[PDB]
Amino acid sequence: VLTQPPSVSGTPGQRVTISCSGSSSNIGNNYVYWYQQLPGTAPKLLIYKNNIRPSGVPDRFSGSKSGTSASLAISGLRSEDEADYYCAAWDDSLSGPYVFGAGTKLTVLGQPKAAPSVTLFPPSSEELQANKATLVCLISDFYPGAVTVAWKADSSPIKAGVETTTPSKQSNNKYAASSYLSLTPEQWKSHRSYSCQVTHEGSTVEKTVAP
Amino acid sequence: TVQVRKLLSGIVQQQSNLLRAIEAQQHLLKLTVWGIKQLQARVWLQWDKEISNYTHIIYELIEESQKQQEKNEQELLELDKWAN
Amino acid sequence: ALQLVQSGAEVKKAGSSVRVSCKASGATFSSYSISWVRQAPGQGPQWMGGIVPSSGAAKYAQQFQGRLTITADTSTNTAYLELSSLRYDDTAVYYCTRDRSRVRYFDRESGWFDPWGQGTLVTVSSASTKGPSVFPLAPSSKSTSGGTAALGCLVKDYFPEPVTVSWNSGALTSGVHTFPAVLQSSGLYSLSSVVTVPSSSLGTQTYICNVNHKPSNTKVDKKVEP
Repeated sequence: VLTQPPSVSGTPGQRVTISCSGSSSNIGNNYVYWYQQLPGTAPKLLIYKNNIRPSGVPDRFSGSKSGTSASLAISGLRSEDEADYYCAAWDDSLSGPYVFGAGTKLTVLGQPKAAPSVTLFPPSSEELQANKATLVCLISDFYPGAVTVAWKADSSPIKAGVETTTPSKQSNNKYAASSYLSLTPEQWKSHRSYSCQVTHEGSTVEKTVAP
Repeated sequence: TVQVRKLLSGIVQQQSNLLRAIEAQQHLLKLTVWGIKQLQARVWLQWDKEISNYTHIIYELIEESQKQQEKNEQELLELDKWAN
Repeated sequence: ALQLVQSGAEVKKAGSSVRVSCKASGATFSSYSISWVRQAPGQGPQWMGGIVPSSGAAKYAQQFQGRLTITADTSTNTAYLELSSLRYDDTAVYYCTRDRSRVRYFDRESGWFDPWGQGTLVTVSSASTKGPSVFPLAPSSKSTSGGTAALGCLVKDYFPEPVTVSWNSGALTSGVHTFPAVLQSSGLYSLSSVVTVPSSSLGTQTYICNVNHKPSNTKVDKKVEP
């Protein structure tokens, strides 16, 4: 329920702010908690009870809150900070107690920024004979490794039947992610044109295919 | 004797922890009284910062006291284990 | 002083019971309350439920009420997680962690989780051995109109990892890029490999991708037609 930006970058030494948008039921009435999760390890508590810091966590980390939106400030970035961060709050809403955010990927950013190369393939001619249609969207060479894929069918967005991989590191220190869409052959030929839009740090690149 | 010396040290430290918590909570009490007396005169920004300041000290001490309390309880179970 | 050691990282079929333990080391969780929180791969964490071992009190999320049952044993200091009627979307990493608020355990303005368990991989897939299905991917007319074109092969539905794809007996090396497999809602893996080649060669040269799966002993050869 809590809204978090997908990724925020920052060169070594910079201060990085992670936002966390919430409702009046969760944030604008109760405490905000932050967690750091290094890949493989369990989410460790970073900031608790609106700004208060656990023993061990460096002074450079600072949590703030104003209204229904909270923010986590990380000053003086180091290679140890490259992790996933999650905001949390206790919610009065009928959704349930203790609501977590989606997560924000923080990158120390050593290699220069790279524009994503998107290659979209139409459903296979061999696959169409087996009563199945699958669109293969492949993204190669981009930094930082966080991309949001948004499918489109004649101006209409597609949410169901979409699978997206977590961006995996390449040999050249770049990143690569895959996106797949499962549809019936009767729905593929009906629409005019399909598009695979890839969002990367503001910029959106969309490749269009036609049956 | 060896396990006792380590336990006694833990208890003394925990006593200092609770004392500091009480010392810090007293400053919060003085600040709440200050706010009430301020409103009593009728029928301030630094007050919000000062309240926040002491709360940080108290919860850092509570956290440490919780950790220290668990260390003492585990050693006491170990001391009882070696005694029997 | 308190640490949390987890055990039981198993795979179960849909509609099966899974028991996960949360054993405490270094201290006793007497005046505290351990809660369970899961995290789906890629997605964020989600609160499962909570229990007060000293009291016996229990709280459950509306999504899991009925199927989920959690109990804590004080004599051995171990908390247990149990899920009846297992669904495909349950595939997640399950964590146990205590709230550091002793007074009024649940709902009381506090979700202060400090010590977290190591985590346990609970996989929900009715897959033991599966053979891959290969489909050749034809390039578009707009992509072949330039100076360089991109060809590919689609590997669909296989279990488990990994799969190595070679092009033309093992002659094509330059421009070859194989993407990591995607985990579907069914719990099956699927990958795609692409190779970049000049457009003037597509008229004569034949391009065949070799797919070999070790566990199922399946070797499928598939040619790509322009």
